[PDB]
Amino acid sequence: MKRTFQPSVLKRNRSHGFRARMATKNGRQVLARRRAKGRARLTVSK
Amino acid sequence: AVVKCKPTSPGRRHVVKVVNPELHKGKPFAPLLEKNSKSGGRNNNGRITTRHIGGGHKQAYRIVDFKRNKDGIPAVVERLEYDPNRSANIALVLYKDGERRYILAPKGLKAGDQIQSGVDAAIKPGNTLPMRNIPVGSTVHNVEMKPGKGGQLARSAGTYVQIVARDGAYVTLRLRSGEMRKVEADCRATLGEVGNAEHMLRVLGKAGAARWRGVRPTVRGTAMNPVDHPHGGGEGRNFGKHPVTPWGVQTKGKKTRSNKRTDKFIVRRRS
RNA sequence: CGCGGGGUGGAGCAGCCUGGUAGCUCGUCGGGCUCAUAACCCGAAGGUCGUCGGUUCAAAUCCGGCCCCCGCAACCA
RNA sequence: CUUUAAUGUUUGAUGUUCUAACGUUGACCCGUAAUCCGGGUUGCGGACAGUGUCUGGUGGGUAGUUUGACUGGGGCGGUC
RNA sequence: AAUUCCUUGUCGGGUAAGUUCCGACCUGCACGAAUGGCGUAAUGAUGGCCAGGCUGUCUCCACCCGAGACUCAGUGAAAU
RNA sequence: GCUCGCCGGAAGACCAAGGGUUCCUGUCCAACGUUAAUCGGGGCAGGGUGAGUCGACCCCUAAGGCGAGGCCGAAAGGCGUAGUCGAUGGGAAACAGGUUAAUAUUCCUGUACUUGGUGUUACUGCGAAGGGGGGACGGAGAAGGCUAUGUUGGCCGGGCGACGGUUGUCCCGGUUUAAGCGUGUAGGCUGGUUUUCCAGGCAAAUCCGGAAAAUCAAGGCUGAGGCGUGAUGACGAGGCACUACGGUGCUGAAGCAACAAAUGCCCUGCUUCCAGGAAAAGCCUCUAAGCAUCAGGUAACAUCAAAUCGUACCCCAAACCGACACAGGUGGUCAGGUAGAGAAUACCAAGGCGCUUGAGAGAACUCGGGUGAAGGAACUAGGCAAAAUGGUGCCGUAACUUCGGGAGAAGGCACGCUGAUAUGUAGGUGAGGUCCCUCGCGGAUGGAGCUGAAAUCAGUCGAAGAUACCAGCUGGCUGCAACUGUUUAUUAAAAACACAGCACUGUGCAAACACGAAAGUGGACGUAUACGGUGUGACGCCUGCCCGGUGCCGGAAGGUUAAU
RNA sequence: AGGACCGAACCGACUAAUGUCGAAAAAUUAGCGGAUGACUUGUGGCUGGGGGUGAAAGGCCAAUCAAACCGGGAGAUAGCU
RNA sequence: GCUUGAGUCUCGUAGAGGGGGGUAGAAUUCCAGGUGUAGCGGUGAAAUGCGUAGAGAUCUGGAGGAAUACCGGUGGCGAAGGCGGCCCCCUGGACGAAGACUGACGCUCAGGUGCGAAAGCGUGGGGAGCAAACAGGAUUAGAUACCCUGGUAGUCCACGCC
Repeated sequence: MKRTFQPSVLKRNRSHGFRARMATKNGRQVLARRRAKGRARLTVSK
Repeated sequence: AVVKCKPTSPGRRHVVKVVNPELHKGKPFAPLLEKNSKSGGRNNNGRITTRHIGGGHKQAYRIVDFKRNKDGIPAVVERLEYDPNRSANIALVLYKDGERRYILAPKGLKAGDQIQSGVDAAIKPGNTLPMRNIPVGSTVHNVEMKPGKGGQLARSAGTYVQIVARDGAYVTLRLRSGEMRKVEADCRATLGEVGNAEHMLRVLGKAGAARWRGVRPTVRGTAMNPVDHPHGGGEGRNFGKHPVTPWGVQTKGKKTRSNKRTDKFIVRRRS
């Protein structure tokens, strides 16, 4: 069958990357939330 | 001419193609082009603002002139081209001074005749001259609204406008739909009936004939689900309701003339 | 089992709804007109307003019983 | 009191004209090599149109809810 | 009749035998002319019926060849 | 290691995507592998990724994102100009051979090419966010010329052979060579050059476009392959030579011709048809504001620079995605021999594998199949499943029809091998020789060699010659839908939806309608032969009566009627 | 020329059996339909929860759809178990 | 061979002959405005219909499509059907005149081809009046007829068919 995951680093970083969430206000508090919980993997990054 | 192809496949058995022999069978002028990509009827918010739009062939745009701001300069036509961004034929006419400009190809015009643009011109097919200098009652097209906009009246195949009155600063026309309206008399209006007049005889034949021209298949309202269309439902084709548009207003008779900043100029509605 | 409407000269409908006065077409009897029939023209008779009781000056009328008729009733697993 | 006539005065409903509000997804110039836009000339409309506030109508396009119970199961009929 | 309740309606044809099917009679519970009516060449992984051909589908299964099932040695679940 | 078997348009060999050392070596077996395990994609340790020419970065754009000001919006924030980002696109330049346990168009050898900087010499006018050309393009179809590659032969090397023959028309192996430079062909496109003038290209212009004259008829642009050169170099079968017995050192013959032939190249061609087929930069060129003993540009030569990153391995899978070492899914390129129309298929070459539980037994029963007496749908909801039909050429072929079909209708005949016609034909290709010449990759002519259908006749073999794999079941009546197509991914693929066609109705452009508090957009840079809604659904013959109820349109006199 | 015919790659999923704690949370095997077109496919984007998309099934929107998921209202409420 | 058959050439005549393209005037209808007011229209009579929201009547302006009053005549032309306001372009036949020339080149004609009122049909326009079907009002025993008020196709144009 066709499993729901066709990885693509650029596509993964174009709309889920660091700057993409650092792009606007709402995404900014996403990191405010994850920084509050303190995830080592702050965002899906390199 | 007006020909029908012989039947090979059920779809070719109803194909009437409009073959014009005098069409330019080569590639067109370069400097007068620009990419005219489509967006499938979607806007800034990308939603389908207008239905039945999407797909189709990838084609380019030719900046065809309507304005005709060139004055008192003779110009000889050179090539007849059927443009993919119209319904009527355009003609490559070279303005003697050194520039080629695309204009709508009229009925009485051979790609090799000399047209002249200006008020000094007589009454011959293809010339741009004011209506006040024209014996009212003639047959013209590409009539302007603003004295310098270009012409937004009768710009399709086999189309024209009958000139009714010329009372002073106003020129009352009888549009193609029959709408009697006055316009500023100093405007420009080109003579002659628009060519490519056998366009209405063009039957498409197969389903694809309308598909590659962009028009998407229309899904009827009785086909929809009660949640989708205001109609929908009906177990076994039960309509029983007054026909409406997918958003409320009762169609098949509901005039939408709500302008008022320009309602005044009309003399007769289409009645 | 129920609900709604009607019951008016030989045929069928008005009038009822909103109480004092009962009409129309065909038909019946008959004449004339035609040689004859029908048709036509014209006049008259013909209605206990299904039935009984109640109420008010007067009951076809307003109401309550009995009888007759038309439609729907003989489902959902 | 009624019918009525000239005038003063007081507001209103229409018709036409005008230009200054306003509109201008008309032309041209400049900012500016920039189809956005702003300003400047000019033309075409014109106290319209359009927008705010109040208001009548319409309105399942949209939203919140109601849609009884008894019943020899429920529904139907009936009843309270 | 994708519609006909009554009904397997009536008659004819197909079969030795036809609640299906084909052609007709109209008694249309309750077809009907763009929620289109009636025909229709071509087309169809479409519904129904029939014939030829061909065969294990069946009368009635019989044998054989491989993979499991059975035994042995190693590993070793599961619903409950 | 020797046999056996499997794929062989793949289960082979290289990449992108994506993973992340799974690559190579040594060592170890508790834990991982559905078994054992000295084995391994498992543990520990060490090693490996070398670039001016590959890709990216870079230059420049597309869909689209963001967006100085600006418009707008309770706020957040939304759209959008100038700009700036963003490939799946375009834009400079390298190939062959050898080598490692693992990498190499990157290292080495040999032989080339590209873009800039600086300096020198000799000439010469150069110069933009501006203009022009170019870049720059569609589907399909047919033809010609070649190549990749393959076959045969010649030649060279070796053998002449464990059971009959085999020095001969015998057998086997090899017979390979790029980028670049020069030549500029087969073929395609286009008439050149000179003079003058010009409301044209937001300004200018010698560049382009246009209008008249002149002279001559070719010039120019482009272009696969061949041929020389690259290269008396490399590689090269097989010997010669030492073994840690894995492999290394050395040497080295032939290295051509002919035929057939790609979906590859010429071709970003040519013909034709319609649904009418990116943008910008690099590049070439003209001038503006200007700068001229300059600065710069052109040409030759010398020298220098080409930085940063990726480079291992897997890449139709035990390394990606699916929880797994999962019978599933994953884009592109290369792609031989024989038979065959073919990339189908069958058997093989190259190369890679036997699927990480096996050994016995041969019951019932279950699954995948083979065969079957007589009958042949009697089975069953139903011919479901099986069986059968199945290829080429030729003969022949109905009702009906929109005159295209129906149709490969149905139904039949010949199919192998050998010789002959003919020491292998028609056809295809084509050297030498000869002649000519505006002498070159030339034109006629000439015919060796090579290759090679099909048809007729005769003979013979078997039961059967499309002998395998492969490969339609057919006809008749009829309902519905026109047809191709689409849909309930994961129980419904149809009569449902769509469909071209038709009709009604709304719409005069700042159009209706729609998304959006607004601005702004789509519609459409379209404008009534146009765009939107609805209904039906080819074509043919037609589409009757009803305006009472509801909705809608028009008309407003009167009654009534909110705020004020 | 053909929404042309036959038929591989490719895409789809009509029938039958196997399978159903499977090899697989819809596949395999043997036959099938389309296969120059309304075709298929890679890469990169845009449209989003009462909204998007829809050759219209109330299908699809990350194994979840007559209104996705995640967190917060919220220990919602439950005459019921 | 010849010419009385037939055909051709020179100069003229009349004509709704045909096709294509312009144009004019009267009338009818509609629309807009001004004046003005209870009928208008219709028939054997009446009614439907139109009208006090102001018709009809009347004046002015504008837009239309179709047919061409008088001239018009048992007049003309053409094979027949058929064809008439005027003007232009292209064009067919017939007839008269005085001669020449070719020298039987002729008559008809199954099959075949072409043309062919109206009605009807297909495609795309147009659409005043008129008017199948149809509706209503009357007549009538019945009237899906005759009469009257409205009225779709069609009638008109370009290309084909019958």
